[PDB]
Amino acid sequence: VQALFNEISADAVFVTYDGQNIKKYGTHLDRAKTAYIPASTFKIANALIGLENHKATSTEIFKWDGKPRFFKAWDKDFTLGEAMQASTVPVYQELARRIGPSLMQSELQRIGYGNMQIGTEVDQFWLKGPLTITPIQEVKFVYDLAQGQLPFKPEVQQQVKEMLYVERRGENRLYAKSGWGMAVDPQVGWYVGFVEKADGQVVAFALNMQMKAGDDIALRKQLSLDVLDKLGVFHYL
Ligand SMILES: *C(=O)[C@@H]([C@@H]1N=C(C(=O)O)[C@@H](S[C@@H]2CN[C@H](C(=O)N(C)C)C2)[C@@H]1C)[C@@H](C)O
Repeated sequence: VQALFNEISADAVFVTYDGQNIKKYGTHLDRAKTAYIPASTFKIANALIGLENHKATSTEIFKWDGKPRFFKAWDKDFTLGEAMQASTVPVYQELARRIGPSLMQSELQRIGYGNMQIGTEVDQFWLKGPLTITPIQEVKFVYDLAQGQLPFKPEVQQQVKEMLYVERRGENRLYAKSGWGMAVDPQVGWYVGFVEKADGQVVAFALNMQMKAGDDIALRKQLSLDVLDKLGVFHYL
């Protein structure tokens, strides 16, 4: 497992949380206490705040306006769950604008997300600062989501949970959200979520690593599933 991490030149940390103990793995363990921009992983909080404050529903279709977006994959209609797995930023920037800077700021402070700072721009704060979060805060945030213990309505947490559902492996279920912050130096890579194992135990996780332009998109998820197999949390099918 240690040999897996330094097989790359990757500066990475992998955090796990079972509700009582944080475990750290990787090449750079101090990354777990270091704050980084959430990037696309903020969509979890964005979706929670939007649904809790009745600014959107999990069945609403955010239609494309016809203007080309940063990726052509984003040039289509999305629900919030579809936009979550596609990481469709323009759909969640529209959600952030429905929420507004003052409610977004008060809600992120209410739930204690990261450093609870958003600045002035309601559709940019998670992509270039000032909002930052540590990987330990990320594992605990998504672990609380898995248990329905976040300061949100129970049906709201359930809806966002199903928005993160990415794989069923027998009676085991993987929930995850990827992130790549490219508008910061250095670039940050996230892979955050939890596994609902067949025995009933929940294990949250968060990969956090340095990234650069050449990196393959699939590397973060590959690395996380690799480690999860080695940990015994999520064995390959
Ligand atoms: C969020 O961190 C940024 C987005 N995160 C991405 C990522 O984690 O892959 C990409 S999404 C990109 C286009 N859709 C593809 C995809 O996820 N699938 C085909 C499943 C990859 C994007 C950089 C966002 C802030 O730009």
